[PDB]
Amino acid sequence: SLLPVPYTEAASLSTGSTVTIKGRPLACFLNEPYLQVDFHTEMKEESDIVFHFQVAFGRRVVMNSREYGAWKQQVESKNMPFQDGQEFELSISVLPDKYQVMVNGQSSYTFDHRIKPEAVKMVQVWRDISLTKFNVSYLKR
Amino acid sequence: SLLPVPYTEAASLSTGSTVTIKGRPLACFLNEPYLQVDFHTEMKEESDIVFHFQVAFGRRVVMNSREYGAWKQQVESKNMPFQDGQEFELSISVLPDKYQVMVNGQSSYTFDHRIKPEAVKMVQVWRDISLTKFNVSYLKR
Repeated sequence: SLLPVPYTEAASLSTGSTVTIKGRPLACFLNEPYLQVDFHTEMKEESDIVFHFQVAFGRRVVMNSREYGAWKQQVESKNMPFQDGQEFELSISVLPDKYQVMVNGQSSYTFDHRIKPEAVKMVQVWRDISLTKFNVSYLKR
Repeated sequence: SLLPVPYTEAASLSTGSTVTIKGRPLACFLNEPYLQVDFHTEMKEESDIVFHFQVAFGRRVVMNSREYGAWKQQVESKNMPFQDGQEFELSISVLPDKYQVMVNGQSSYTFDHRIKPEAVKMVQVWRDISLTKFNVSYLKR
């Protein structure tokens, strides 16, 4: 749709920051589309990833970090609030101890900080979605 | 780039048909981009897939068919002629007994027919690539 995918935005995060993403899968769930959201330590795509959030629509979600080039301990969830063929609203909130992921207003995943969120310099949203809204909030000290 | 992705084209295939695809991955191999090519029995995206060809760039290729809604026997290859960061040329030729997949001119995969190629009505090319060329040949009887 309107925002380019892959979508890259320079970003800073700290406690109280919220990343809001509105989009739609590009395929029916039977065809197994994916969504990926990566919080990077540099603007370069090969940089470390403080928070990796990857949705296999209709199947599972995997979360991880990539530290000094290497993937760490994978967290796998079978929670699937995303609905086949529907637009979704994703909210990722930076809490003192973890990221909290809301899907269509419902708390759906959390991921404890492995690297301080202040290390983030960039957010990338990609794979099989169209994007109509992307926002990072900057209201807190 | 120039062709829209996901890319869908109505198509017919028989012995001697060649499907030629030129494109580039949208991410470095470290970020594990994908490429998928599906030969469908109808224009509808949920239709059966006579040949499913899915490249996890830098990792593996999986091939399968989806018959009456259900995936059949997966074939997994670790052959990886695709080069990190490079444009690729993919050629899929319909032989009497199998599809033959050429990558940058080199024979790289084959897949025996499970459903007659005459059942194909549509080709879809999608996942994390840009596309500059797509052609189906129609020169043979």
